[PDB]
Amino acid sequence: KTSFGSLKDEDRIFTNLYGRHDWRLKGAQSRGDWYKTKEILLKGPDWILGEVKTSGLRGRGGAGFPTGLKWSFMNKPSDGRPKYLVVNADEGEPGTCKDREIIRHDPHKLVEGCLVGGRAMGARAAYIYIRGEFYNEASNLQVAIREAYEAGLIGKNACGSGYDFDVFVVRGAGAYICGEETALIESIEGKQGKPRLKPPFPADVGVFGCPTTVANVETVAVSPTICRRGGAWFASFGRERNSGTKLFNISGHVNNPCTVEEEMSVPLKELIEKHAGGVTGGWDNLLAVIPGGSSTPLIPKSVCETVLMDFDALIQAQTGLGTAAVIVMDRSTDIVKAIARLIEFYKHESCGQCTPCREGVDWMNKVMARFVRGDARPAEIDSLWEISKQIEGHTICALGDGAAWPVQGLIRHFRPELEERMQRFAQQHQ
Amino acid sequence: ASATRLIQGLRNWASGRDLQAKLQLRYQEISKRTQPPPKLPVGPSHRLSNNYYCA
Ligand SMILES: Cc1cc2nc3c(=O)[nH]c(=O)nc-3n(C[C@H](O)[C@H](O)[C@H](O)COP(=O)(O)O)c2cc1C
Ligand code: SF4
Repeated sequence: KTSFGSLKDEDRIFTNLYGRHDWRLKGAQSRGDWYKTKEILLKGPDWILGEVKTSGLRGRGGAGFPTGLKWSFMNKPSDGRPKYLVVNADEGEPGTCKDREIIRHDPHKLVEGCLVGGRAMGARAAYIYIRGEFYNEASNLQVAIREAYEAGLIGKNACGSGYDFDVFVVRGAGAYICGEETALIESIEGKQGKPRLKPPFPADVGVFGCPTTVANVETVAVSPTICRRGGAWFASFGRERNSGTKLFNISGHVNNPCTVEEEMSVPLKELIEKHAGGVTGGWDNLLAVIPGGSSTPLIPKSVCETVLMDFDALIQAQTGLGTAAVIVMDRSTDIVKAIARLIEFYKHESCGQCTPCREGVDWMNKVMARFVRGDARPAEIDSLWEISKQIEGHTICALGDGAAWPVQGLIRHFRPELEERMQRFAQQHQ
Repeated sequence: ASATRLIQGLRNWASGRDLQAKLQLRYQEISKRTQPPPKLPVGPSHRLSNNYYCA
């Protein structure tokens, strides 16, 4: 297969994504979930890890790390300390509104994902670190977890297997940095959400000092569907090492913004012009696309012609995918004001722990606040580039990287627009 | 350069040279003591880009 996209409805993992079906447990067994779970639990952790490693599932939270090798770090015997599968549900990524759909509309799929993933590595309990702003989704998920306990599916003797397993929900309090896995671990412990330093990885020392895997809602909720439908079925889609399906979040200057599931290697032009009803003004009106949420460098209209919306083709497009959030920016958009507002986001959402992020993101926002008005000289462009090259790779987590990357993409693809901005500043203010 | 032409000619004869063209006493030909404000140039490493000090 070389032609990708146009995914059928019978291969969609996410049935009832839109909210048109009953999300509760008697409606969840009508859609295939919580079915043949005991025969999953009684094949050991190693068969589950083999069906994840065979499936080619990669990280859906912004990292792109492979899921099976990640969970195989936790396949070690205990030494008096328990283990925890914590599901990252923070979803502070601008553009990305997909895990909100998974929690709000398929909560029992998430709970079954928690149970199967905790079986996969021998975890004792589960924490769903939902966002504090998603309070309706939190109560929705808690009603579903109550319906999970009141059937015998989780808790004491989960699904009739002799495997005890809790599921908790911890709410955030409005911090984007709690989306990162080590700061999420620090946020469960009741402290400031400031990220840990690796090593020690969470697979050795995670939450409370216990071995812990923090995994996204999307990469957790699809894994019982992987184990039921088949690992070769799930690896049969997408290109090589880019398998699976993906919940794309098309927002911005489109006619119909949408959260929609599509095969992994879909062309971006095909995705926008099919599932969103086209860019406002048409494809000729397209200026740029922020491809995968705020932490990815934007791609202009010449790159949006042929590129495939998986990890490796966007690496060849010298950008990233991450959470696959297509923020569409037409020709009527002031691109510099949009990127400056996004850097304002990154300075109002940054925990302030270590020096390069804490100083460089505020300093880049001051430089971008001068670039919008044009209040500079063009020799400060590449200097700002060096500022990004003094942030990228010298921080603790990838929020410094995720704040350096949009400025790098903006400069590298729209340098002469900045130069004409500053020369028209120079002519009309002096 | 206030000497009259008889003393000036006697002095040019006794020196054997031409003295009023090259006077050692200074007059209006010098610079003015009140100068315009200068704007000195900067060094070559006053650049906001490629200013890594190890290079
Ligand atoms: C600044 C920053 C914000 C992040 N926000 C989220 C988030 O909101 N939701 C999420 O699932 N992962 C987020 N991540 C990615 C996590 O660090 C980590 O990759 C994720 O919790 C689990 O990875 P996975 O995709 O393999 O499951 C963020 C990472 C960074 C650096
Ligand atoms: S670079 Fe920024 S986001 Fe990361 S640990 Fe430091 S303050 Fe936190």
